Amino acid sequence: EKSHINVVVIGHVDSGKSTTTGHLIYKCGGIDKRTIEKFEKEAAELGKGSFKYAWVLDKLKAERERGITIDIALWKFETPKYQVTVIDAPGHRDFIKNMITGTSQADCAILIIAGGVGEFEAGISKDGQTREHALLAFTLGVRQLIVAVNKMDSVKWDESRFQEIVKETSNFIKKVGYNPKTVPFVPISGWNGDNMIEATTNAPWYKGWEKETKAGVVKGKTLLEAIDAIEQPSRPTDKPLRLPLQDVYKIGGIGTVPVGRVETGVIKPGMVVTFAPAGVTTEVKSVEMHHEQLEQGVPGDNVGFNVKNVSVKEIRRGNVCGDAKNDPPKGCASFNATVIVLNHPGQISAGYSPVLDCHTAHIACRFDELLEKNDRRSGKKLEDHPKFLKSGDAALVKFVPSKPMCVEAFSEYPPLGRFAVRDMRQTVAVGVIKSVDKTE
Amino acid sequence: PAAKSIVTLDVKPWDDETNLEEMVANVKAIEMEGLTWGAHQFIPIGFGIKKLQINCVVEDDKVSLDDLQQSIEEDEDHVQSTDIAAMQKL
Ligand SMILES: Nc1nc2c(ncn2[C@@H]2O[C@H](COP(=O)(O)O)[C@@H](O)[C@H]2O)c(=O)[nH]1
Repeated sequence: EKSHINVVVIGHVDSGKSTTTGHLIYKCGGIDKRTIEKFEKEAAELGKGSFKYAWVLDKLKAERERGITIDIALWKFETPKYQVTVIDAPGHRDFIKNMITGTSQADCAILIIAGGVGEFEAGISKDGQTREHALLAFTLGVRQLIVAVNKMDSVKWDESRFQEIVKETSNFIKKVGYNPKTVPFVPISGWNGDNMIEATTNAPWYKGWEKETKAGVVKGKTLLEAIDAIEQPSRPTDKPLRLPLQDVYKIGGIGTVPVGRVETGVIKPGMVVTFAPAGVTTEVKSVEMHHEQLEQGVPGDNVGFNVKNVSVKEIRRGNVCGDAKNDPPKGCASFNATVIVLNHPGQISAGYSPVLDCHTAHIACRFDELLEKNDRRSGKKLEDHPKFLKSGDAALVKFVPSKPMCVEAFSEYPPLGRFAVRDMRQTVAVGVIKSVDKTE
Repeated sequence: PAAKSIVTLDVKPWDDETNLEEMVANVKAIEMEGLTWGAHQFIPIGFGIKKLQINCVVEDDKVSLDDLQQSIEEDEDHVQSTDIAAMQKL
């Protein structure tokens, strides 16, 4: 079956990323199609029948705002090679945590850039939400990026304007950390469809986009080809089992049934698992997802499984289920992680103890020691034991959890190695766990 | 016009016997400026348990999702927890 990849689309409010993302989903997927159908029919009123996809998208938006559409916010579309789960990045401030600890981390980020002179500049501001999103993606290891310069119609498909925008955008993303040479730059019109799915006829000078990859140079013309050219990432199927619990139910005649997302490895009936940080061990009686009973739950599946001799009381949300015979999960005395401080009205000193969200855990952890301040992009140590951290700083920090906690090094188990630091009604920092002092 | 995001919240019961109709009515009764409740369905998650999956559209600057999640979770008699199934910009 088409392989599965996740994509997050980011950009300034005036970039036109919603119309852009909407167009892809509209023509390459099947979301709220009954609503789309209604408006395609209604559009006959505009003239004698012809209609712009962007018009239909506009009407769908208003319909969604009324709260009467039927499909959920989980959006997908297809490319020749993939089934893409896409997220048109909300501007909502609470989305930052969701981006960090939510399920479905991105395999590629698509940065939509407005081509108009005023709108372009407003978009690359040093304090803009767009840069923060880009920084968060890079920090979380989203190394694949695609840039689409939208609204090319408003600048009359001028080659020089496109080139200057590529230039300035490359500087913008380079400062974040991406190597522009690996990024395809696609001039598009989300409203008119140019280079979206079919190549444009408004720019004779356009030879197509290109990107250097490890195997060679890849080229294409459209945004869809760019997406289809995203490189296949390797999935955790092969790593030990890790399943953070979201809920634990007590069902009559069946027993204890924890529910959670399989982040790494596979869960199957017959395995003997352990729940950290508690340390409880038991056999997996059966596994279920939606309506079907499973022979196995693979990475990505949100499954419910039944275990015996475990009061629901002895395991809870935040605990991590793993294989007892293949690097079983454990609590920790502390963990050291690289923390990137986001823009926020404050400064961090050793002793700081805000709530940390890691997988399904919500625990206050002390910034026990500020070990080093590092050059963010290279990781080079700039100083030992800084006395405080301010927005923009990248640093190695020793954390001591206030409650029993199970975390992993980002290198070994990514979904349990990244976290969000909450404070001031916002995520003030993002962490990547580098070492864990486990518990025995 | 104000920035909005469409969110799909998963609201989990305590067991397979929890009154899901009361649970969703309690969620929809929640009134906040900039909050629009949308479609919902009761989705099986296994072993006879069904979660509530409900859409809502929020104005970013007026509706705190953290607060919204916390408010729903106040209905302890029906709700064990809530999670964001997905969210998109509008
Ligand atoms: N001129 C022009 N405007 C566009 C294009 N795509 C989107 N826009 C405009 O950009 C703005 C919005 O982006 P959205 O609100 O869809 O994220 C809207 O005002 C939309 O009509 C395009 O290709 N050309």
